Amino acid sequence: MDSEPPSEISLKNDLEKGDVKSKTEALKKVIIMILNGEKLPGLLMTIIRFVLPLQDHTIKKLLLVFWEIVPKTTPDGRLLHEMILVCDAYRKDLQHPNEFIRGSTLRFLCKLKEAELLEPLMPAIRACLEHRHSYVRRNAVLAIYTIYRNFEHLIPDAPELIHDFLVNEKDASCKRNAFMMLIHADQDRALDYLSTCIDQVQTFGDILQLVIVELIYKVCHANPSERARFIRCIYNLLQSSSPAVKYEAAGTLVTLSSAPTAIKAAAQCYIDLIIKESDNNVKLIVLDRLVELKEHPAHERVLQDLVMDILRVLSTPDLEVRKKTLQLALDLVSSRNVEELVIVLKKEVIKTNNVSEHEDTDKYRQLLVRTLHSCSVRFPDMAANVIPVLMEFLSDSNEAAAADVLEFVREAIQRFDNLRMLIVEKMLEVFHAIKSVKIYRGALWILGEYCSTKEDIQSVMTEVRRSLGEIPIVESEIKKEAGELKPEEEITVGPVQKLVTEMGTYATQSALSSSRPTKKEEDRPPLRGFLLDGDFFVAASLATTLTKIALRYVALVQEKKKQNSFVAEAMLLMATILHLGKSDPVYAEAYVHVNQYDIVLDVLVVNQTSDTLQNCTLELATLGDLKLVEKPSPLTLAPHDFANIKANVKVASTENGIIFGNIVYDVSGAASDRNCVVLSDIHIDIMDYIQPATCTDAEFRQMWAEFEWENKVTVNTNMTDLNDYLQHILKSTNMKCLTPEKALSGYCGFMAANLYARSIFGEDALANVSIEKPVHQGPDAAVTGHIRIRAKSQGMALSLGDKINLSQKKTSL
Amino acid sequence: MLTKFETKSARVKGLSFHPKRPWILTSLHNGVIQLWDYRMCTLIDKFDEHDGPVRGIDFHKQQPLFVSGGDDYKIKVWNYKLRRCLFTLLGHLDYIRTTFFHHEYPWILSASDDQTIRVWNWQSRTCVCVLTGHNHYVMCAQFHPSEDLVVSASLDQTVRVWDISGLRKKNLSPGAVESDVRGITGVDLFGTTDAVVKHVLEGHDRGVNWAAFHPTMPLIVSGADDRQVKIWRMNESKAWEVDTCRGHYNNVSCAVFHPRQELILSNSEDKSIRVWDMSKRTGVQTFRRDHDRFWVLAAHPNLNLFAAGHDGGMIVFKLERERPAYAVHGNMLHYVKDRFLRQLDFNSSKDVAVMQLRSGSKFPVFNMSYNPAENAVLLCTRASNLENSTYDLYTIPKDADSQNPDAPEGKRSSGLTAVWVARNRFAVLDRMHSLLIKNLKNEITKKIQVPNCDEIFYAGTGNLLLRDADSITLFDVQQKRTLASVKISKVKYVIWSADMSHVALLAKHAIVICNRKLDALCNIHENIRVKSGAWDESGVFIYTTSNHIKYAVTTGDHGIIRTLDLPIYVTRVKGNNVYCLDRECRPRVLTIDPTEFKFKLALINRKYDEVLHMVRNAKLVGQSIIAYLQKKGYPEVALHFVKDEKTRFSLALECGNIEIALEAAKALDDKNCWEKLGEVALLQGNHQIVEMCYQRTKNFDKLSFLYLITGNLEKLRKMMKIAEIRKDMSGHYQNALYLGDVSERVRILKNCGQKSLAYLSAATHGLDEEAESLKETFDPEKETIPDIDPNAKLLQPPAPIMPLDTNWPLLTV
Repeated sequence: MDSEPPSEISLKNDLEKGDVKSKTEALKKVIIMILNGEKLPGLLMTIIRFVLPLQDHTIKKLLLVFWEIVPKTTPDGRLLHEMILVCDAYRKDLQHPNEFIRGSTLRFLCKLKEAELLEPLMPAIRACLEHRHSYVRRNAVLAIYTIYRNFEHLIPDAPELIHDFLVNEKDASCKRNAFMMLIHADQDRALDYLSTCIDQVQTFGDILQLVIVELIYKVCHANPSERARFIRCIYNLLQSSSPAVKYEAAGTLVTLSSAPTAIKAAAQCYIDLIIKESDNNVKLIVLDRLVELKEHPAHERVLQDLVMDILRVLSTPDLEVRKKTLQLALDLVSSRNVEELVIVLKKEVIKTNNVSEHEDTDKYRQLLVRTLHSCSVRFPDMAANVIPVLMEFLSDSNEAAAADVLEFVREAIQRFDNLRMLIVEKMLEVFHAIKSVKIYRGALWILGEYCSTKEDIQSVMTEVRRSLGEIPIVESEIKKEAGELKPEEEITVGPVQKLVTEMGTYATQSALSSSRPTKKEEDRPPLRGFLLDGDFFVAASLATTLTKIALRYVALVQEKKKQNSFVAEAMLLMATILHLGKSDPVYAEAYVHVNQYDIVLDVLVVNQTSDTLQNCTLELATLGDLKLVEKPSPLTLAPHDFANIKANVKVASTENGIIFGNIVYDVSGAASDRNCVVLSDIHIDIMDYIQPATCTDAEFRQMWAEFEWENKVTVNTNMTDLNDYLQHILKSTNMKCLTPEKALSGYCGFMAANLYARSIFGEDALANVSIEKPVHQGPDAAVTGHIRIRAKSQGMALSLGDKINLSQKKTSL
Repeated sequence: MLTKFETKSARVKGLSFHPKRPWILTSLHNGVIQLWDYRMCTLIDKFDEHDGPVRGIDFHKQQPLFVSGGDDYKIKVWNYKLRRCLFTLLGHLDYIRTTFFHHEYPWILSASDDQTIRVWNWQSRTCVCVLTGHNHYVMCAQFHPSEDLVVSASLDQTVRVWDISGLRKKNLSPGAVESDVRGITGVDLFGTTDAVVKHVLEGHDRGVNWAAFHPTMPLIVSGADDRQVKIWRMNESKAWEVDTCRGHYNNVSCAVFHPRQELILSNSEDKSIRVWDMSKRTGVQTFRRDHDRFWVLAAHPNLNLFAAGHDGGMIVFKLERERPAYAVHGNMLHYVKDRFLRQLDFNSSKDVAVMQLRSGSKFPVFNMSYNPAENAVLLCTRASNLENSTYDLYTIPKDADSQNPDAPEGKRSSGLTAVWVARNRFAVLDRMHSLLIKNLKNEITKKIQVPNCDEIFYAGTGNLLLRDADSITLFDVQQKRTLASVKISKVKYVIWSADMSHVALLAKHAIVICNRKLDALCNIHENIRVKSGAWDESGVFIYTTSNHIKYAVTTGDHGIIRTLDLPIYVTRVKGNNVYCLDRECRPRVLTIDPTEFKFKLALINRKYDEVLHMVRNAKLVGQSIIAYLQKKGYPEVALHFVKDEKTRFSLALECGNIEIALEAAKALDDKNCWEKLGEVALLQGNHQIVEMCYQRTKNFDKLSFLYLITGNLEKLRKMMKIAEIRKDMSGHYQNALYLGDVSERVRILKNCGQKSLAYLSAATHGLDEEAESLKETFDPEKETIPDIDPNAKLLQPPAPIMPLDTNWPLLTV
C-alpha cells in the first residue's frame, strides 16, 4: 500500500484476524498511509488491543513506531490520560529481559515532547540504564537529553535515575563507547568529562564530543572526526592569502564537481595561483604566496615552465579546461596579458609553419590575425614581434589566407605609422591569386599606404585589377587607400601619380591605369567615391590627404579595450561573450487596507435579505498564483447581518486547478444547489501571475536575437522618463526597468530601458521602453513613448504594451 | 450556428438537457454517462454504470440529482455532488432506451425496448403503475413541462400519450359508461391493448424512435426509422394537422423542436443533421458535420442552447445573441431579444428571473430604440435593409404592439428603420435607405414622412439612428447632415445614460460619459474597461466591472454598493435603483444606499460626529473609516481614527508634536520609531523629549553630542557613563571636552586601555597628575609633543545659559 488514502475499513478487518502476520501487515499499512499523510484514527481500538503487554517484539515495535509520528492525533482507542495506551503496559515493555523491546520503548517514549506522557518517559530511562550494546548506552544519553528537552530543564531530569537521568553523557566519556547528547544546556561536569574523553575516544562518539567542544592544542590525537575539525583549526593559524596550498580540504573538494572536466579546470586554477603572486595587472591575476614554487631559476631542473606550457592551449586539453588554461597562462606570466598573449597567439594564428593552426575558414583566421596584432597596439614591444609573424601568416598563399592577414595588418599600420614600411613587399606577393574581396581590400591598403617604401605598384596591383574574384567592399577600401605617401617615389610602369589616377578610378571615376580596375561602383550605399575624389589635395602625400588618414588612427587606440584591439586570444573570448552573467444571495463590499504592514482585503458581507442564509461560511480561494494567507473566518451572512470579515492576501503561489480570473471569494449559506456561491470583491489582474526577473544588457541582447520584438505600440503617458509612471506600472505587470539600449547626445537621447521578466505563463517577457522626449527639432510625436515589446511567443508582450499607460484604483466606503 | 461545446466521447445513445441549469447529460454505448457543465467547460460527473450501451439518460432535478437508465435493465439514480448511487430500481427486463422523472414524489419512469414504460415509487415499497400498449419498442419517453402527461415514441408505428399518475392513460366517456377503448370496428379500428384511451397518436413512418415538444407548444415532432419526420398534435390526435418533413436519407433517430427559432431540428442515423422549416414542414437545408450517425437529440427545456448527440460524441450548439442593446426607464428594462423569450425586472442576486410587461421588443428587432424623454419605444420590423419595412411604436411603461388601434398611441407605419432622436419626441428614419426626418405634428412621432434625404450611411439600429459603413454615425433631427461620427475602441456595446440624447463610449481605461454629438463630460476612474456602466443622467454613476455593482462616484464619494452572485451589465440607472441584465438576460436590481455615500458626504463636509453613526459593518472596510482617516497633514480626519498604533505614530509627525508619537512608537514596540520621533522632537524644539527617546533607542553618544549644544552638563555626564561601557569613542569621549575639565575621558580611556589618548587629554587641561597616572599604569613617555598640544590649556567655559535647551521654550499650536 504505496499510498492509498481510502482503505481504513479493510485495515480494521486485517488488524485482528487471529493471524499475527495479518495484524503486523495491517499496522504496517497504517504507518505507510500516515507517513505519506492519510487517514488513520478509525482503527485505533483494534490496533491497540492485540499488542499491548507482550514481549513479542515485532508487533510491539510496530506499535512503538506509530507512537512518534501521530500519537497525539489518534484518540478512538487511546483517548487522553497520563498512562495512555501508548504507555501503561509498555512499562512491561520497558521492563522485559529482551533489550530490544525495552530499548525501542525507551527510545520512542522519551522522544516525544508530549506532556501526556511526561511521567511515563521519565523512569523509561530504566530500559537502557543497563547497556547491552553501544546502541543501548547511546540510546540512553539521547533519551535523557530528550527528557530534558521535554519540560524537565530543572530537577525531573538532571541527576541519575539509578545510573542516568542526564548522566549517561558523563558516563559515556569514560565508557568504551561515546556519544554526547549534551550539545546544549546540560551538565557542566559532562562537558568537562568530554574533554578528558578527547584522549580516550570512540570515533562516532568523538564527532558527538567534538560538535560540542572543538580546538585542540595538539596536532591531532587520531580518527576522521578530530581530523575534520583540525583543517578548520589550521586555517585559523594561517588565514593569510587564502589557504594557498589546500589542507585537508582537498578530499571533499574533488566530489564537489564530479561532472568531470570542471574539477581539472578548477585544479589548474589553484595550481597556477600557487606558482607565484605576480604583479596582478589585467589578466596577470595570480594570488596566493609569492614564493612557494617560485618562478624561473636557470639552474632549476627540469624547471617550472614545463607546467606553465600546459596552460598555453589551443585546446590541448578539453574546452572547459582550455578556457581556464588560456587565462591561466596569461595570469602567471605576462607584462599584463599582452606578452604571454602574443606567444600564445603566435601558436594559434594562421601560418605556413604548421597546418594545425591554419584553417581555410576566413573569419576565424582573420580574428586570429587581429588578436595577435592587438598585442602590439597594447604594448610596443609586440609591434616588432607581430609584423614578421604576420608576413609568415601571409605565406600560406591561398587567396583567403593572404586576405585575412592583409586586413588586420593594414589597421596596425594606421596605429603604427611608417614603422611597418618593411612589410609592404611581403604583402603584395599573395594578391594575385585571388577569389575574394578581403585580399584585394587589404593588399590595396598596404601597398597603397606604403608607396614611398616600394616602387613595384603598377605591376602588383595590375594583375589583380584585371583579375576577378568578389569585389564589393574592395572599392571602399581601395578608394580611401591607393595613392598615399610621398608624391613620386614609385615607378614600375606607373609611378605614385598613376596610382592616384587609379585610386580615383577604382573609387568611382574612369581612367586607363593598372589595365583598369576590377569594379568602380562602391560597397554599401552610404560610402560612395566622392569624399576621396575631392581629396588627394596634395597627390598621395603626407599632408592633409588619404596619407594623413592612413598614417593616423581613428580616435584613441591603446590597450585591449577593443580600440584597434580584440581583447585577448580569440578562441578564449567566444566563451567569455557567451557568459551572459544573468542575475444563496450574498452582498459584498470591499477595499484593501494595510495596517502595520499587514496586507488584507477587507470585505464586508451583507445580507440585505430577510431570508435565511444560515449555514454561512466564508472562504477566500487560491486561484493560481493568487493565494489566501488566511480566509475570512466568521460564520456571518445571517438574516440582516452586516459584518466586517478580513481576508488576508498573497500574490505569489503555484497554480491551482480552479479558475484563473480576478479574485474568487466564496460565501456559503443555505441552499442545496448553490450551497457555494462565488461573488466578487474588487479587481485583481491576470498580470499578477507573471513573475519578475531581470536582465543585464548581455541577456537582453541575447534574448533580442533569440526571438523577435518587432511588435511595438506607442503608449500614451510615457511622456515621462523610465523612472516615474512607467517603472511603477511595469512593476505591477511584474516587470522591471533595467539596463539601457541608448546612444544619447544632442540629437539622440530617447530614454531606453531593457526589461525582463520570466512569466509563469511558459514565456519570459521583455521590452524596450523608448521615450520620445524631444532632443530634436522634429520629434517622433513629441512626448510619449513607443514601447517595443515581446515575450517568448508575445502573449505577454501585449501586457507590457498597455500596462505602462496608466493604472490606479481607490474607493472610500 | 456557433459551437459552444463539443466533446468527443464516442457514441452517445441518449442525451438530455437539464431544465434547471445550462447542463447536458449523455449516455454512451461505451457504458459511460457524463454530466457536463457545457457553458463552464467542467466535467461534473462520469460513471461507468453498465458494461454495454446505456441508451437512456435524464435529469432528476427535483432535488439535485440525475437519473440514468441502462441496458442493465435498471433505472439508477445518481448524485452529481457526492458521486454516489442514491437508489437503484428495476425498470424492466430489456434495454432502458429513455428514462424520465416524475415530480410528484421521487417516482422514476423508464421506457424500455421490452414494449412497456413503467413508473416505480422508491419512497414506498410500491410499484405504482406500469403503462402498456406497445407491440414493439418504446424508444423514447419525454416530459412536457407539465408532469401530468408524457409522450412515448415507439416503433410499433405509434406515439402513445400517457398518464403517469394514471394507471396507463386516464379517460372516461360522459356520453356512456363504457370504456373508451373498443376492440371492435367503431368509428376507428384498433385492438384491446389499453385500459382506456386518452390519446393514441399516429407515429407511422415505420415506427418513431423519438418524440419531443417545443417548450410553449402542445405540438410534437417525431423522427422515425425511414427518412421522414412527421409533426403531430398530441392534444387532439388530429390527422388534419400532420405534415411530413422530407430531406433525410436514412433512418431518422430523432426530431425535436428548436425552442428559440421557428424551425424544427432533426438528426438522422445516416451522416446528416437536417434542419426543417416549421412554417412549411420540408427541408430548408442539410448539414453534414461528419461525425457520422446521430442516435439522439435534445432541445433545451430551459430554452438555453440546443444539442444533438452523434456517434463521435455530442455538440451543444448556439443560435443565440450576445451583448444586446438596451435601456432602462423607471422600473422597465427594454432589451433586444435573447433566449428564454422576454423576461426582466426584480431579484438582486439570484440567477432566477421573472416577467413584467416592459417589452421594448415584441417582433423581430430591426431597431429597438428609446425616446429621449423616455415615453415611446420604436421597434422596427419586417427586417430588411432595402428601403421599406414596418415600424411599430410602443408606449414605454407597459408595451403592446398597439395600445388601441383607435388611439394615436401604439400606431405603426412604414419605414425601413425609424429611430428616435433629440428634441425629445422626434425621430429620424430611413425609408429610401437615406436620412429622412420624422414628425407626426405634436407628441412622440409615429407617422412616416418622405421629405429630406441624404446619400451617406445606411440604415440599421441605434437610439439616435446609428448607421455604419465605416464608423458609428449620429444623425440629426431635421437635417440630412451627419451630426457627428464617432470612432473608438469598443467592448461590443453602446451605453446610453437613459436619455437617448446622450451616449457613453468605452475607451482604453474605463468608459467616458458623453453628451449628444461627441463631447466628453467626464472619465470614470477604474483601471480596466467596464462591461457596462450607466449614469443616473449625471452625478451618481453606478457600474458593473465584475460581479459587483459599485458606484464610480456619488458627490465625490466612492463606494462599492453591493455584489451580486452573477456577472452582469448595468441596464442603466433611471431612479435610485440601478437595474442590470446580463448576456442570458437575468435581472438584478440594486437600491442606491445611504451607506458608503453618507459616510464620505459627511467626512467631506468635516463632520466626524455624523460620521460615527455612519460607521456600520456594511461599509467599515479597513481604510475608508479606520485608517483612511489618518490622511491629513494638519490632522482633522487623523484625530478621529488613531486606534492603530501606526496611525497614532503617523498622526504625531503630521502635527509635529511627538508626545503622542512616543506612545504610539512604544505600542509599535520599536526602537526606530523612538529615534525618528526623537529627531522630530528636536525639530519642535525641546531636548528633554529627545533625551528620553534617544536614551531608550541607546543613542547615548548622539545625546552626548547633543548635550553641550543643548547646554546641559548634568545630563551630558549621564550619557558619558552609559557610553563608556559601549566604548563608543565618539560618545563617551565627547563629554569631557564639553565640560571645562577633562577628567571624564581620562578614566574611560584608561578602561579602553588607550593610555596615550587619556594622558594627552588630561595633561592639556593641566591634569598632568591624572595624565601621569595613565603613563605610570601603562607605558610611560609623556614628554613627546604631537601635531596637537600635549599640555596646553584646555579650559572652556561650559554653557553660559542658565536655562538649557532641554527647557527650550514652547507654546505649541
